[PDB]
Amino acid sequence: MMLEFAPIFIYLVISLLVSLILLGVPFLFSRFDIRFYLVSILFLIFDLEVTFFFPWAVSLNKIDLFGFWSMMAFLFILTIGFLYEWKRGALDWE
Amino acid sequence: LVWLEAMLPLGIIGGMLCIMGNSQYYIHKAYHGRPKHIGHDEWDVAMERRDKKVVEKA
Amino acid sequence: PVMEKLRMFVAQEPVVAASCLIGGVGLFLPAVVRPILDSLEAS
Amino acid sequence: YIAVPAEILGIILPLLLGVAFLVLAERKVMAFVQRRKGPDVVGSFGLLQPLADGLKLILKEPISPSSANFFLFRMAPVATFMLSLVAWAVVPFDYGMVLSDLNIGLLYLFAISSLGVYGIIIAGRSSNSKYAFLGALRSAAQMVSYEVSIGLILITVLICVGSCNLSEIVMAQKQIWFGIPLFPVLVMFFISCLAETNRAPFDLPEAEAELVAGYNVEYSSMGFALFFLGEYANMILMSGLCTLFFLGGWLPILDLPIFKKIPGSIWFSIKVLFFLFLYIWVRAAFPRYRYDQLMGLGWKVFLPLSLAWVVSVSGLLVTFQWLP
Amino acid sequence: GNPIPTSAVLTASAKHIGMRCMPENVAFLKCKKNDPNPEKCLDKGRDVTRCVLGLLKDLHQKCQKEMDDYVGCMYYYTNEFDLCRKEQEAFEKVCPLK
Amino acid sequence: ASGWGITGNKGRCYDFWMDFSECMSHCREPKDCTLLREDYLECLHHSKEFQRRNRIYKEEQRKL
Amino acid sequence: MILSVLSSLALVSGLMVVRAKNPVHSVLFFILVFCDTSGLLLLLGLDFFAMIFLVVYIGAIAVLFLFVVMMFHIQIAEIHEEVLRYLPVSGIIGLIFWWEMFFILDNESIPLLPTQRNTTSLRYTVYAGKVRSWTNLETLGNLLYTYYFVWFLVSSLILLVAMIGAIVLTMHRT
Amino acid sequence: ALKEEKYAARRTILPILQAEEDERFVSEWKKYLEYEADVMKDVPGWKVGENVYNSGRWMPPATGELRPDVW
Amino acid sequence: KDWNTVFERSINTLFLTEMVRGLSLTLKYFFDPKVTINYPFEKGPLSPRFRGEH
Amino acid sequence: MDLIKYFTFSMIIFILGIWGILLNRRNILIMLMSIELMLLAVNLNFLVFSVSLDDMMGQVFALLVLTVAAAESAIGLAIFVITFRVRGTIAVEFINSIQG
Amino acid sequence: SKAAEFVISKVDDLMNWARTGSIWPMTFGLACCAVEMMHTGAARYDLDRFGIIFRPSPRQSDCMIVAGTLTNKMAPALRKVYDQMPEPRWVISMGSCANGGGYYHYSYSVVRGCDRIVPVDIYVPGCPPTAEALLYGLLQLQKKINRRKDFLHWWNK
Ligand SMILES: C[C@@H]1CC[C@@]2(OC1)O[C@H]1C[C@H]3[C@@H]4CC=C5C[C@@H](OCCC(CO[C@H]6O[C@H](CO)[C@@H](O[C@H]7O[C@H](CO)[C@@H](O)[C@H](O)[C@H]7O)[C@H](O)[C@H]6O)CO[C@H]6O[C@H](CO)[C@@H](O[C@H]7O[C@H](CO)[C@@H](O)[C@H](O)[C@H]7O)[C@H](O)[C@H]6O)CC[C@]5(C)[C@H]4CC[C@]3(C)[C@H]1[C@@H]2C
Ligand SMILES: C[C@@H]1CC[C@@]2(OC1)O[C@H]1C[C@H]3[C@@H]4CC=C5C[C@@H](OCCC(CO[C@H]6O[C@H](CO)[C@@H](O[C@H]7O[C@H](CO)[C@@H](O)[C@H](O)[C@H]7O)[C@H](O)[C@H]6O)CO[C@H]6O[C@H](CO)[C@@H](O[C@H]7O[C@H](CO)[C@@H](O)[C@H](O)[C@H]7O)[C@H](O)[C@H]6O)CC[C@]5(C)[C@H]4CC[C@]3(C)[C@H]1[C@@H]2C
Ligand SMILES: CCCCCCCCCCCCCCCCCC(=O)O[C@@H](COC(=O)CCCCCCCCCCCCCCC)COP(=O)(O)OC[C@H](O)CO
Ligand SMILES: CCCCCCCCCCCCCCCCCCCC(=O)O[C@H](COC(=O)CCCCCCCCCCCCCC)COP(=O)(O)OCCN
Ligand code: SF4
Repeated sequence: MMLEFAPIFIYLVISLLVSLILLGVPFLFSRFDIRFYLVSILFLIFDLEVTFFFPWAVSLNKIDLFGFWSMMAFLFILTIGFLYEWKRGALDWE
Repeated sequence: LVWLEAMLPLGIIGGMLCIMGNSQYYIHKAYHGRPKHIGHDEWDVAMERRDKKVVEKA
Repeated sequence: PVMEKLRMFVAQEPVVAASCLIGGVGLFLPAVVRPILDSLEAS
Repeated sequence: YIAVPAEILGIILPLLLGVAFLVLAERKVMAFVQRRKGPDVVGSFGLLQPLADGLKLILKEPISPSSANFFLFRMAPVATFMLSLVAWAVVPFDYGMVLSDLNIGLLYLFAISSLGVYGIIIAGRSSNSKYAFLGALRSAAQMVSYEVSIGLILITVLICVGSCNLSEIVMAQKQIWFGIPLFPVLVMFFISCLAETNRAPFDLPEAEAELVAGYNVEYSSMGFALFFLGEYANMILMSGLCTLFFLGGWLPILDLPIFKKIPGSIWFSIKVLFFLFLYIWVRAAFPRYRYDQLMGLGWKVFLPLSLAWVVSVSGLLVTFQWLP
Repeated sequence: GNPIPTSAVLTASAKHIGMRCMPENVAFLKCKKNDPNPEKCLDKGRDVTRCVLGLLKDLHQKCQKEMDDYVGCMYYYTNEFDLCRKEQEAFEKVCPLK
Repeated sequence: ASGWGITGNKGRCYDFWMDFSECMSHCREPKDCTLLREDYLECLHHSKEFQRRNRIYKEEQRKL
Repeated sequence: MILSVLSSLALVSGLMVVRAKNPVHSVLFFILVFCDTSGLLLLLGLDFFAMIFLVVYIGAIAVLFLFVVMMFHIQIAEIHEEVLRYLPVSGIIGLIFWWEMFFILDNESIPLLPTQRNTTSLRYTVYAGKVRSWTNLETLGNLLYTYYFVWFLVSSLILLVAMIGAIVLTMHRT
Repeated sequence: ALKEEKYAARRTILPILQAEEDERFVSEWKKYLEYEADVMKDVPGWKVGENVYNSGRWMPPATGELRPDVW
Repeated sequence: KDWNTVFERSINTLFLTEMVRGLSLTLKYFFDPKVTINYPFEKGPLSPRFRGEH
Repeated sequence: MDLIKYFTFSMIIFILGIWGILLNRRNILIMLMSIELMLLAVNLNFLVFSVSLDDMMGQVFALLVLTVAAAESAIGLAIFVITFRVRGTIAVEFINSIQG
Repeated sequence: SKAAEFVISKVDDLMNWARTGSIWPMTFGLACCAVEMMHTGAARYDLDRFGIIFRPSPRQSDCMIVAGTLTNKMAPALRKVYDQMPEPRWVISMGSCANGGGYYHYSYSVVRGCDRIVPVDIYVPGCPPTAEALLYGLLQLQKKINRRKDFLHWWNK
């Protein structure tokens, strides 16, 4: 059921209104750093890792050993990538 | 015992949290007649919709 | 003489070594212990 | 639905009061560690200080510098403040005491956390100031970096529970609080929460004396207040999340009739208060990292440990068939 | 007289219903398995309904007060068994499952 | 065709699919499996059902 | 009606993506489009995908775009051009796509015209599927890692390629 | 075990709820068939309540709403 | 150098042992009396030699 | 009418991506953004069909397509960055030397 | 107007209470006077307890404390910082140097009083003024703020 999302919308509307009231009452009285791109890429990768973790975590009781090892292989590939990034200095900000 | 001065704002924060819980709990209870049930699924919704008929049409 | 190279790696990278040990336990248990527990259940 | 706005206000208004008094409590505890008094003139024991500061802020003229991003500059604090507010819709304070009983609540919290970065980024870019822009970029990078570890710790709890429902996460700790077997995970979560809320020892925006200008330096009056309020509300929320995931939420310490006498909301509040006190205590105890050092900690320490804990917990639970 | 067979009453009596109306339940489920058309299953449905309503009236006759309390708590907590253990025990002590 | 339903049970149109596939697995002419195929596609899109109901609505609007 | 509101918001926000003079503004409108998409997903009952669109599209991809576009400091002279002379070519191409492609489902999926009669009473309820309902999350997780695990792993390979390429093309180690 | 208790409770009262729903739907379907017989009177070639599936196996009436069950 | 000393260094690094002492002695001052003077009801000490307003 | 309304929503997103390609001849960053818009529209098409058909295949593929979109954007923005680094500008007249 | 004046005076009292109870000075720490100012903010006198919090940015500041000698080289920097302060704002001149040039009055490089550059609300005498003298000066600032009638003056304008 999606019923529980309606209070969230009304909550958003009210929070927005509180924001406008608070902000509006006082009106009455060239140096590209590649390391930010690199940290964005790493965050993207591990964001997708968490994304894929969620269904796996709730499904462990049904997928049993096969699902566990398939996710382990997924993680092995991604962690080889992480080791590559670590060795190449992508994780060093000095 | 001077350190008790610092416990008053923390106590106020705790009371505030208790309010954010209990006020919304009692308003929902007053409006729906019973407290909110955690884990309302398809079965519970179908039960309530069918119970409206089984009550009102009796 | 790879027995103090591991010592040096543990001394210099305690976090990586701890992560490897924790994850390795998490991999060892299903790989080794679980089939043992399944075999003892069959008999 | 007609009574829903009353419930929403009964959440939002006491939360704003709680933030106002969290600022005062931080000042008081910091002072007492420093062998001084902190606010005690404005009201008895300084209890009227937050109202005076808020009144001063609303009575302050807004500046709104002559930038080309006039709309974005004022909307950034609104965005961060609204995001800080809306996470509380799914927080349960006791059994059945929650506005939205989301089945996907854990992922919803993760999404809100991921959205938090935009207010800081937009404030930095729209302010037309290279220092604010650089500081905002660094703060945003730090938050996204520690979000990875937060998500992985969330996954560890999820593996233990088998449901994204926050109330179910609480009730799964009736046998034992998750903070006991997963104590290092709880320590990791608290540190990651410090870093994610830009709090000491990770408070780059507070490092003006270190030649590091904060993202909100060009803000005055209520935009600056909105940023401040969102930050402190997020501190309260992180304390609440630590309580929910590892200290059993509203549950009593021991399943005994003596402890079951006192309501669950009080248990939850007391645990939240402990974590807020630890926030203040940590700010009082230690110096701060440099940006590069904290980034190294985020990627080189907390990510590998979080992933290892995911693997170890899942492997152990699968092996002995203890899954939910 | 006959209790209104609301969700609370049925859920509170579900254990008695399962122990008492098992053959009718199984027959209805088999027929539904073979044919989902509601018209082609009305007879087994009537058998199920008669069994359940008879058991409901019987249980109301035997332990009226305990049944009332258990049903009331079950409705109050939206059929959450855990929040109703005391009156469940009181209801089962006077109206045994057998 | 897969059989995996979006709520964790057999898909709505999977039995029609399987009847059509089993027919085509031994009928050397696909025209012999036309009826089962159009039953499968009707289950996916409800085209003829909705067309007939729209005819009913049309006649209601004409006689009013 | 609600789908009319969300589609109107998406239409305007997308036009702003493709027509805003400042690229930072384009990234921000793109974020509004993903929010509206998430709303549609909530209407479909797919709350996992609704949340994941926020986490990945807005939380990770749009952040990457914003970091890159903001540090570029693009001057409008480098990317400005008048679009009045494109109205005809967009008119044919849009119309042809409009006439063909907004109505492609009409012959296969004929809409049910809503009548002045309560059809809601003809909704048949099967309680058997409601005893143990599955979330979107657990229905997806029942399949990703066992019956279709090869595609999952190939996606992992795709992500590994992304990591390697990002390093090899941009890294300048201090 | 707690969840299995609830789930068993739902299983024992399933047949009576389904039987009630079946009776309700059959009565409503008879009323709708009479309605269609009246409306389509004087339309040649019609067949009241014709099954559009060749196999003739029973399907619930389609509703034209993509996901009605979640709201 | 030795497994015991390497282990003790690793634990101390992982468990933030030295961070605990700072927390503890910050907490000790929390309960002690404060040195703040309640101006203007209370004043700081001065001497007969104090050089103030001519 | 639900299914035609859900499909035309995704369809307007796809047409907007096409228009963004057509209208942005001097702005290749927006061209990349228009391509993402098309990919989002296709993803929405899979999810809507999954519900309409009561079938899970549309949902599995939607997740995998999200992975592809992420990798695509990462690599594309890397290529944008290096092109800008070589030229010091993103103007289209400095990426037209291969011809004929 | 027997009822409007009472409400107006109450509003003005509330505004003055808020503005006196939360004074956020920015410190212009130029010379030795800044050390006594640091002592005023320290544990013995604890300016925090009066609601006085020192801010890094003029944008979040209500008061500027000029603590030390102002040179001709520094004067433009002081004025620009003052011009970034949002209203209402006040200036406290601390010590003889800031007050009138002090020991450096006759120098070729020194501004003979910061009130040549910015309007001054309170002058705190001494070389340096004691920390308690600065606290007394801040209480005088509160006294001046408490004579404001902003709402009444605007109602009548
Ligand atoms: C600085 C300033 C200072 C001042 C200030 O502000 C700050 O300080 C602040 C501090 C605030 C107080 C803080 C706290 C409370 C407690 C609350 O009262 C308990 C809450 C009510 C409901 O919640 C309970 O119930 C939950 C469900 O069981 C518990 O969950 C269990 O079960 C879970 C699942 O297994 C486990 O997970 C959990 O672990 C497990 O505990 C939950 O924990 C527990 O809280 C108490 O309920 C009762 O009331 C019912 C009424 O209907 C009665 O029902 C009865 O009658 C029905 C009709 O016939 C029959 O149908 C029923 O069968 C039959 O029972 C009956 O008397 C009884 O139920 C009343 C409000 C008050 C005083 C606040 C006042 C305002 C302040 C003073 C603020 C103040 C403004
Ligand atoms: C964390 C950050 C923050 C930001 C954020 O996340 C990220 O925060 C997140 C928070 C999100 C919001 C959360 C929540 C919503 C609400 C949703 O809106 C619900 C709309 C749905 C539910 O509506 C009804 O649903 C039930 C009725 O269906 C009502 O039940 C009754 O009826 C039952 C049956 O009799 C009884 O049994 C019950 O007892 C009885 O009560 C129920 O009360 C009511 O709710 C869908 O409804 C429609 O759908 C119908 C079908 O299409 C349409 O039918 C029409 O077309 C048909 C032909 O097709 C014709 O036959 C029809 O005649 C003809 O009318 C019609 O338009 C309309 O009904 C719209 C999306 C939105 C805003 C989200 C936006 C995005 C966010 C801001 C996210 C945002 C991104
Ligand atoms: C960061 C952590 C890295 C971990 C890296 C180490 C592990 C990587 C994965 C290596 C593959 C499995 C190695 C583990 C050996 C034990 C496997 C085992 O125990 O057998 C089980 C079966 O395990 C498997 O078969 C799963 C294998 C995982 C798939 C790994 C991919 C290998 C190649 C795939 C080819 C596809 C092409 C690849 C595309 C890139 C028995 O299960 P069952 O048959 O009794 O019942 C099935 C289940 O319980 C119910 O669902
Ligand atoms: C009831 C009370 C509940 C309290 C809950 C909260 C507890 C308080 C948490 C806050 C404590 C103070 C926070 C301020 C300190 C922040 C600075 C942290 C710096 C840091 O992370 O250092 C890393 C080690 O710590 C870490 O790595 C931290 C993570 C430690 C996880 C432990 C991992 C292994 C544990 C063993 C498990 C084995 C059993 C299971 C099989 C290594 O980085 P560095 O650069 O500082 O190095 C130098 C080492 N001297
Ligand atoms: S007034 Fe005296 S103490 Fe203050 S800055 Fe000048 S010389 Fe130094």
